[PDB]
Amino acid sequence: MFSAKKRDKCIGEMSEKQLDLLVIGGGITGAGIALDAQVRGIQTGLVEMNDFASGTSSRSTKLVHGVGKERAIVYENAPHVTTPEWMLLPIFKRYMLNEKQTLEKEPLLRKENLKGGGIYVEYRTDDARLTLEIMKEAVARGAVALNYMKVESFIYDQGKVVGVVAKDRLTDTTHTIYAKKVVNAAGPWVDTLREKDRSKHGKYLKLSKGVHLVVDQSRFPLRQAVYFDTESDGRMIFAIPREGKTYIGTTDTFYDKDIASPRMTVEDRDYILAAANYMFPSLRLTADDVESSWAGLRPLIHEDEIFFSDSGLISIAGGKLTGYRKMAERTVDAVAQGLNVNEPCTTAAIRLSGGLAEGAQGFPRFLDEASRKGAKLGFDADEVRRLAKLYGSNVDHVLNYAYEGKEEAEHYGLPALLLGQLQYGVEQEMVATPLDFFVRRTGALFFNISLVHQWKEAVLRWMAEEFSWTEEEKTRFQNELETELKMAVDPLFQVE
Ligand SMILES: Cc1cc2nc3c(=O)[nH]c(=O)nc-3n(C[C@H](O)[C@H](O)[C@H](O)COP(=O)(O)OP(=O)(O)OC[C@H]3O[C@@H](n4cnc5c(N)ncnc54)[C@H](O)[C@@H]3O)c2cc1C
Repeated sequence: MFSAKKRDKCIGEMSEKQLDLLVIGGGITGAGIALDAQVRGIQTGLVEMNDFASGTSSRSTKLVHGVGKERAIVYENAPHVTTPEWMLLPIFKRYMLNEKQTLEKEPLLRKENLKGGGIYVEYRTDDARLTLEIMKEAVARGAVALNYMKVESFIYDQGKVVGVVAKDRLTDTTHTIYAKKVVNAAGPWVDTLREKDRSKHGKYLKLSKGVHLVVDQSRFPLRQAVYFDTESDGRMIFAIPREGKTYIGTTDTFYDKDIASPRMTVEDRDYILAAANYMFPSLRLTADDVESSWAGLRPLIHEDEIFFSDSGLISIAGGKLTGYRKMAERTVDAVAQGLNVNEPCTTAAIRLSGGLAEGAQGFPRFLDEASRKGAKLGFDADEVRRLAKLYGSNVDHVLNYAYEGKEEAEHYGLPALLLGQLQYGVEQEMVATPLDFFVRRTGALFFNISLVHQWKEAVLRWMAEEFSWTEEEKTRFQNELETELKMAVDPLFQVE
């Protein structure tokens, strides 16, 4: 089905049945359109150049901003992806807090001039898993999707776009896909597809880079997330606690290089650590405290719109995380308009992949339950609990593979529970790369980079076997992962 071992059966599956809609982009937006369109009867296909969420949808600060109602919808439909937590906004010269109280919330805050603060609740999500769960739900309802399929050229007929040309980045082959409507939800790449349609006119895009560093909690012991100012600068910064770590706020610099390879520079790092130390003088945050980091590209219109060409291509310059749903409904409104569909948007009711029927409230009982069910399979109750939180109701699936592969796992010298996450990833999360698993299905590259160092050998060895990789594939797929691991910590690591 949605496995990375059936790609050929999935390529010739959408290049056979004529598609009503084909969307370019596996971002939160592409997945968003894919799901909505699919749940209205518009048979949709989706093509993602690299990995689902591999673009900017995996490089945000991961905050679902509150819009208030929309933030709920998201939470209730997938409580394991988003979780509300407290945010602490210090004050210098909802709950209104004075100085002593503020210091009591975060006893690490700068004392000098602290007048107080306000603490409120904010929903923290998993941009990559969110993107994915929308994808999995879309596919589950009839949508066909493929990562590592790159649209390199458009197909026209009587002046109109009727299909794309996609190159399978994993096998290097090319294919043709036809669709009644073609949406371009390519994020910061939108204009490239607009050039391949020769319609990049008027309002074009200008890119802006932002970076996040990640230090270990022991070295930045935040009680709850804090939203603070900067010394000189003029901007604000987000220090967020997660999985025993604290990833610190964002930078803002112009960007016009390669849209697929932005990363942390020495300026970026020295800028985040600087401010962080300004706000928390107790810490002596140096370049050796950062154990990981990431860069992302944010597009801005020059001279949340939607573009229409003379060929009929629909581009989504918007690209919203917090507002992805209405954004999708709006986009599908246009598609449905064109293909003429008398079907209402009811996506705010659709639970996402792994979402509980009971919605948020029902999740505690859910973990207590899944924790006990996993234990009866001879697994650590706390371990499965954490996996339940990760995978949502889909834990059963990972608990099945994990169960079934106790022998395989031993032979491959890796914990059964980890082997379960892999088979699920390959067979039901369309994982075809080690990078897919370590950075997007688990987020380990960012939040537990030592874990990927520990298991990169054993994992590559297994995948090599699971996919019948050649020497070139095994070696390449190993350099790809090794490369990112290097860029994650070292800003001087030179490529090529
Ligand atoms: C520093 C920073 C901080 C941020 N903070 C927040 C925040 O606090 N809250 C918030 O809500 N959002 C935040 N965001 C970002 C916002 O969430 C995203 O911009 C928005 O969700 C992105 O929609 P994206 O889905 O357009 O589609 P994208 O994710 O940009 O689509 C990416 C995909 O398009 C694919 N693609 C490109 N070209 C082709 C092609 N020719 N063929 C096939 N596939 C192709 C790429 O391979 C890639 O996988 C932040 C961003 C940055 C950079």
